[PDB]
Amino acid sequence: KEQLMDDSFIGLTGGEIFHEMMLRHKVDTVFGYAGGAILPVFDAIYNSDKFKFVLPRHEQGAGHMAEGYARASGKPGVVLVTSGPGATNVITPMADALMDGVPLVVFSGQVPTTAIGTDAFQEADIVGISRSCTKWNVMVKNVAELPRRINEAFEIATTGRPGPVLVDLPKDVTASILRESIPINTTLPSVSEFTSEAIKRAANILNKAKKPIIYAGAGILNNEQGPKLLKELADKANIPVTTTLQGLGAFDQRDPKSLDMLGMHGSAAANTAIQNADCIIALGARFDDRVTGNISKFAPEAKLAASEGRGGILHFEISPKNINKVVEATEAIEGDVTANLQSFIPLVDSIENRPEWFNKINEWKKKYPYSYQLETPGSLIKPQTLIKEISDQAQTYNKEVIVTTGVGQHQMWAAQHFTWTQPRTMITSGGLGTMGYGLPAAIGAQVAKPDAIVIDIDGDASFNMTLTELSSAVQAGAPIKVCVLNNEEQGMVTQWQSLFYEHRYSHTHQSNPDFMKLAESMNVKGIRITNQQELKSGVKEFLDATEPVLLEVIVEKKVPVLPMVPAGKALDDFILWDAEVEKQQNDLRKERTGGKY
Amino acid sequence: KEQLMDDSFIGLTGGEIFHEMMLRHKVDTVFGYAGGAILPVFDAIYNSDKFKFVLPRHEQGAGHMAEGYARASGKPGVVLVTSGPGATNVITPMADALMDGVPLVVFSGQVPTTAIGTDAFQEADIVGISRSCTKWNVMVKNVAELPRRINEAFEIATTGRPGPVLVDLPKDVTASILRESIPINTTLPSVSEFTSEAIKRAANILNKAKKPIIYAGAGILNNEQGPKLLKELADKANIPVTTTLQGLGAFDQRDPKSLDMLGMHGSAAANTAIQNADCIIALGARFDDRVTGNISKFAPEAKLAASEGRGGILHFEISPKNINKVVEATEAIEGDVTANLQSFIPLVDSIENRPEWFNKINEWKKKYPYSYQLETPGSLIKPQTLIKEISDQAQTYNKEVIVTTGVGQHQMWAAQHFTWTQPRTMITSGGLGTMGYGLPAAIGAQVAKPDAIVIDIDGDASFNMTLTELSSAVQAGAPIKVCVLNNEEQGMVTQWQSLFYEHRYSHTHQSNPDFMKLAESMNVKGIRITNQQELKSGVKEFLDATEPVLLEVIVEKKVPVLPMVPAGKALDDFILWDAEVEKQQNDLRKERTGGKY
Amino acid sequence: FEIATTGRPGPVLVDLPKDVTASILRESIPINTTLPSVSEFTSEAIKRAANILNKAKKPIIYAGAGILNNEQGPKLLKELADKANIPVTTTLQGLGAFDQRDPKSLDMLGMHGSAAANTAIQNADCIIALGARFDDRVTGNISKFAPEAKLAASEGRGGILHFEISPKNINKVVEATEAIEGDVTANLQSFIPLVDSIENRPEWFNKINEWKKKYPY
Ligand SMILES: Cc1cc2nc3c(=O)[nH]c(=O)nc-3n(C[C@H](O)[C@H](O)[C@H](O)COP(=O)(O)OP(=O)(O)OC[C@H]3O[C@@H](n4cnc5c(N)ncnc54)[C@H](O)[C@@H]3O)c2cc1C
Ligand SMILES: Cc1cc2nc3c(=O)[nH]c(=O)nc-3n(C[C@H](O)[C@H](O)[C@H](O)COP(=O)(O)OP(=O)(O)OC[C@H]3O[C@@H](n4cnc5c(N)ncnc54)[C@H](O)[C@@H]3O)c2cc1C
Ligand SMILES: Cc1cc2nc3c(=O)[nH]c(=O)nc-3n(C[C@H](O)[C@H](O)[C@H](O)COP(=O)(O)OP(=O)(O)OC[C@H]3O[C@@H](n4cnc5c(N)ncnc54)[C@H](O)[C@@H]3O)c2cc1C
Ligand SMILES: C/C(=C(/S)CCOP(=O)(O)OP(=O)(O)O)N(C=O)Cc1cnc(C)nc1N
Ligand SMILES: C/C(=C(/S)CCOP(=O)(O)OP(=O)(O)O)N(C=O)Cc1cnc(C)nc1N
Ligand SMILES: CCOC(=O)c1ccccc1S(=O)(=O)NC(=O)Nc1nc(Cl)cc(OC)n1
Ligand SMILES: CCOC(=O)c1ccccc1S(=O)(=O)NC(=O)Nc1nc(Cl)cc(OC)n1
Ligand SMILES: [K+]
Ligand SMILES: [K+]
Ligand SMILES: [Mg+2]
Ligand SMILES: [Mg+2]
Repeated sequence: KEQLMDDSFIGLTGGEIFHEMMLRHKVDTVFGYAGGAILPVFDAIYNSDKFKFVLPRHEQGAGHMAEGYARASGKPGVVLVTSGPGATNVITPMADALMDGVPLVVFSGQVPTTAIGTDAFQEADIVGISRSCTKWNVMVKNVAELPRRINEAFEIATTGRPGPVLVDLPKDVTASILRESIPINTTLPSVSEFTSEAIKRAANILNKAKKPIIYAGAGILNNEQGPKLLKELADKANIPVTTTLQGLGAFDQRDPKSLDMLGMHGSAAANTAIQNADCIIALGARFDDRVTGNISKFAPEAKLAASEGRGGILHFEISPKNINKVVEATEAIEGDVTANLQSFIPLVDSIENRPEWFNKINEWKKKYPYSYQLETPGSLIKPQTLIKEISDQAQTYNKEVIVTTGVGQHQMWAAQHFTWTQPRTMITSGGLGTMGYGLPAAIGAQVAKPDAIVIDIDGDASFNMTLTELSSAVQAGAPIKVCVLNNEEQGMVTQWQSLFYEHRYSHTHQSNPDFMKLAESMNVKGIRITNQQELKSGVKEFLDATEPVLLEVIVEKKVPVLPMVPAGKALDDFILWDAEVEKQQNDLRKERTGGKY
Repeated sequence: KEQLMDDSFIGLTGGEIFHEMMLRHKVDTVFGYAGGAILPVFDAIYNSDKFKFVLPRHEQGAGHMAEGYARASGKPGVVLVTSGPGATNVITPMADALMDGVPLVVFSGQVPTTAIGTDAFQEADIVGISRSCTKWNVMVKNVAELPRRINEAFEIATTGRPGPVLVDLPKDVTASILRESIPINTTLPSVSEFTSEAIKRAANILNKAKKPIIYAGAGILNNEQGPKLLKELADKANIPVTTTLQGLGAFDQRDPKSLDMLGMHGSAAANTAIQNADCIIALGARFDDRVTGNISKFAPEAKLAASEGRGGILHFEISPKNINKVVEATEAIEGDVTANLQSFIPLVDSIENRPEWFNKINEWKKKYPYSYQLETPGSLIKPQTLIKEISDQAQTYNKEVIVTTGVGQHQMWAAQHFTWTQPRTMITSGGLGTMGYGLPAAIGAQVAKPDAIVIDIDGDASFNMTLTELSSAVQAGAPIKVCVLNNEEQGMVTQWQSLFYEHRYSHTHQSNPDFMKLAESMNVKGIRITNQQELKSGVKEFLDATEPVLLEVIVEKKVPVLPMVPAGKALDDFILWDAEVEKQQNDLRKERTGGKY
Repeated sequence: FEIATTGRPGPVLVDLPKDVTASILRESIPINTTLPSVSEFTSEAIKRAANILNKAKKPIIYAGAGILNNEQGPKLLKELADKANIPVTTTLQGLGAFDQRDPKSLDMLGMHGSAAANTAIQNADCIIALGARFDDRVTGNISKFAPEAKLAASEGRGGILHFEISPKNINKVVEATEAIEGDVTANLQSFIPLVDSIENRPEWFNKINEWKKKYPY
């Protein structure tokens, strides 16, 4: 009885209890910003030596920083903000975290319980507003339930498909003192036969397959053994591997079995292979609409195989909501993909060779490289070339390399032209696609991994969204490396306007600040590369820097990302790069715009 | 029949119909930012000469710009953004607009109807998320109902208490073409006996009053004749006038009847007067908790008068929700306050003199000025003095002067020390209290009033939130004037930490960029005032500038805003400025922080 | 009234505060409010659906409540079944849409439906779904539903042709080979003239008649 109750927190404020529970959940970093409603918590964590506190310039920054932290570390990112505008400012990061499966634990101050529902000073209905962009939220109503609500939040955030949760903290609750004992369980943090039979059935299906392919995504990264078991499966059964944008780094792209990224802007080889495979092994990926192309025309050969009892789609997925949501799984294997792979692989027949299949695959890889128009004398640097340069030079340091991005063409080129080899090194906003993500994510990732090289490959329009957080990087002691691909345009949107709206560029050219004077004002090192001859040495100075650094690179404008699967088209119905076509496109654009673009 | 149907829109896309309806609603300005889902609308408004388009750097900027535009102009502010993160980025401005009664019409792109509910690319449930921070929202489901939904949005935004609405626009709807005729009514924009009796009763109550006071707020500004009728009432019945923060400018503060601002940081004279009045005439104000002080102790004399049938509270309010929400109205007069004043005033007895009442009031004004510690030799500029300087010099131009603010101490000092004389010249975030509001609001206000002087009185922490929008001011041709009060602290929060948390400054000092190099990078004129001797000439250069200009002023740190009604205290239980107390506070702060602050 | 009766019909509620219904109208109102009330994409889908049916060797009509939401519904259902010589099964809610005395009638399908109807749908190469939503009382185990029609779809010689008015119910339970959006009766008027008349299906109807004989209630 007395063994089941705890009185060790009696006499503490809600704020102090918060502090203690952070410690018990092994929180080493908090991202946040103060305000009137959250002052009792800020008073309790005053000069704490138990975790690092990171102060942004804007709560959106705190949110994206916590996301970057979470994706780099595999731990939940913790956010601490005030009521009202402090809390509504974290909504985009929460929606972002939900779409990309990021464990985010948001604590928001709230007006006193006696003031809730009165349209009080700095009162927002954050529980109502954040409901659709969290896995779960709650408003703590008294200090006695505060430890329990904190436990539940961390548990929900990190289990199933990871995602954001919000915990609302009324000021009178965090200021109040615990006077009663509480269940000791609340003061501490934390294979079905049906699934076993599904695994056996899945193995038998794969053991019949003649053209298998692994389609791997973010879920394989949610276990340290994930990439290891993926490689073990691919080696044993001799299977080519393609990944999503969010799966980049799960498989060593230097391996001959690597088909690179699939999808709208993925490799035409990967896209061809998945459209011709008789068995698709989907490992922690959700068949997003950037990946599948036209859904009714997706994976024709695997559907045929399924109907003929010799193949199909084997879906390893932890969230039942995402099983049979987009495409029918021939076998659904529910639970953690890594754990289920341990049971799967020993049932899978070892295969030495697949001559006809790998002959096709090798032929496809050869005819479908990421081709583009190279520099010519006097031309600007091509964005594709810049990415290759950064990738090549970065690999030569004896440090881990982590990449974050903004959203747009630069993001796709980063995905295509880097060589991905390590897990949790691509940190990018994929589901929601939030411009401005790049810089604060890099800061969060850098705090999680102080010895890593962290590179933010950013667009000029994206960078403009959140560039005030440069000051935050300095104050946090985070030596991030920001590379702005300055094409002086919202390139991804102008690409669509070029292609579908006859070169009518409607409000897609924002004016840029002087990025070198900007960096100087922020106390950050600045480097500007303006021509081909400065590329190599400029990138080296960038990577050699031991302080926060902003590199601006002037790059070619009005260049499309290719290959491209246009909306409505089958995954293997792609547009490929062609030199003559690009030249004609340039002439057309010039004529139509009176030579303006 | 054919007279009631319209076919003039047949053949147009949803995007083109949007364009036409903007014209019909007399929209002259749109604030927005492009994206994939909203491209059919952006294509339709391409090179439109029918309205000015303003491009921010961040959709939060668009939102606050539209708010500034709306408050300066009295027209709805129109926002046009894309799906997903474009739309979630407008949530803080929407919550802001709701709390402050600002007519905001937000149009957000959405993924095609065929993709909704699939966790699609850049899909957010913005209708669900924005529900609690809009008056009303809707998702348009086909092009035939688009004109009707646009009409409803503008109508709801601008009637009753004005507020934000959101209209969600699926891409396939805006791309689709109208093939059918629609009701011609949808293609065009738009005194009860009970209230009449209430007015008569209210007049009889006022005609008995011996200590009346007018408590006027934002609602009086929602009609051009508002301030005129307020003055007519105050003159005829000889009544002193106090206003809220949001009512500043409704009454000429140079008039002897002016009691200035009431509330937490309002004049102790105004606060004393309302606590002693036997009749309170509340004109378009909602008894917010920043104004009332301790509610149970609010307006004792008016409650007594009500019980004795010789006075009370007469509440002129347009929204039934806000009648009898906080305090009981003796008489509730529902509807537009200006219209109801036209019926009220002729029933009100003219009064020539109130010797005993105005003797008290004049005595109170004399003993309760906005006192503070003046500069001393070698000291930094006092923030209160800076505000007075700007106010005095700005009044000497032959132009309208509009002021926006950030949120914090600078905001309160701006409210106190400017002399307010004209309606719609205070544009400040009061209900939600959003830091970062100042700069984009100024841009919106400047676009609404191209011939006005627009001054953003901003805090350094507030300015950091949204400083990227400096580029937007330049690209928009908006010659705003930004004054950053640089105390190198989140002053309002450090004031509370000084007073209630024993000078424990927990994470309330963010590092600032070099504001002069920042302005230079943004192509904005920069002025820095660092000492008392530069104050006058620096402010003159600031106001004489004919281009966007950023003025940084180094001001005294750790100075409290006074007077102050602390939480829980009655409105007339205020802290006043005292020179000796300030000195002791300084010594205490110095000792406790080891001389750090 | 408009929302209740259009799309898939359904319930609506209108809440009427007492002071509103007691109050008197003092102002004029838009005269429109005082009175009650084929896409190329769908046309192409219909043509494609017809071509699919014209290849079919074991077709079956699966008809439900939606066919009853137009007076001409049952008429056009019968016209289609006669012209292309197709056996007809219905849901519980579709009962009465087709004359069960007709030799083409397979009776009700589903959990407690005719084993003949259930056998027939599991063996059909083309399923014409007319105003029915593939409810879980009807489909049985979903992954094992309509094996022959899925095979036919993959081999480009059949599949599921779904005539449905509510987009929410298209591709909700089973993937439609062709989705024909809108009122099923109206879309049948466009569909039937593109459909090849068939006089006999000896092997198919031999199976069907055998199934009806061995599976009475
Ligand atoms: C401009 C732009 C273009 C894009 N184009 C492409 C493109 O061409 N190709 C591409 O791939 N992406 C592209 N995307 C990104 C795309 O939108 C998606 O974000 C991405 O494809 C999702 O990848 P994912 O399924 O691996 O990750 P997620 O979206 O996170 O899905 C992971 C799945 O695995 C499950 N899971 C999680 N944990 C586990 C576990 N422990 N065990 C089992 N299952 C688990 C999850 O529940 C979920 O169903 C683009 C994005 C942008 C902004
Ligand atoms: C740091 C800080 C300190 C603050 N301290 C103070 C302070 O000391 N003093 C102070 O006053 N404020 C203060 N505030 C601001 C305060 O929070 C409120 O925002 C403000 O008092 C509201 O003023 P209001 O009632 O006039 O405007 P609103 O909040 O807009 O309320 C207007 C009312 O009038 C009604 N109305 C609207 N239109 C009409 C119409 N046509 N006819 C009739 N009625 C209509 C509305 O429905 C509403 O009920 C502070 C804000 C901050 C950020
Ligand atoms: C104890 C019990 C046992 C049951 N067992 C069975 C069983 O064995 N067999 C069986 O069939 N049912 C059974 N049911 C009933 C079953 O649950 C469903 O209610 C029924 O099958 C639904 O039939 P339906 O699809 O035709 O009608 P609905 O549920 O109404 O679906 C009609 C579909 O047609 C669409 N539609 C509507 N109007 C139009 C239009 N104008 N044009 C095009 N489309 C339109 C609708 O949007 C909808 O998708 C049972 C019920 C109970 C209580
Ligand atoms: C406008 C836009 C995009 S991606 C513009 C991208 O601009 P930039 O950073 O210069 O990248 P790029 O030139 O290398 O392509 N959007 C599409 O994704 C819409 C969008 C709009 N707003 C936000 C916050 N996020 C978004 N993704
Ligand atoms: C932190 C804070 C405030 S007001 C800090 C204000 O900083 P600053 O701009 O330098 O003004 P000041 O020094 O003249 O007072 N908050 C209280 O209102 C909390 C807050 C936090 N975040 C947002 C977006 N808005 C807020 N109001
Ligand atoms: C800003 C948070 O405000 C509140 O929490 C709040 C809201 C409504 C009623 C009472 C309070 S309170 O009395 O419990 N707390 C405050 O009012 N705090 C407060 N903090 C700061 Cl830094 C400033 C301020 O008024 C400007 N008020
Ligand atoms: C970004 C908006 O995306 C959508 O609207 C969207 C979402 C899900 C499915 C189909 C579409 S769509 O086919 O109707 N439109 C697009 O996919 N548009 C699109 N626009 C840009 Cl500028 C980029 C892009 O992919 C990167 N996609
Ligand atoms: K690569
Ligand atoms: K004043
Ligand atoms: Mg760009
Ligand atoms: Mg400050």
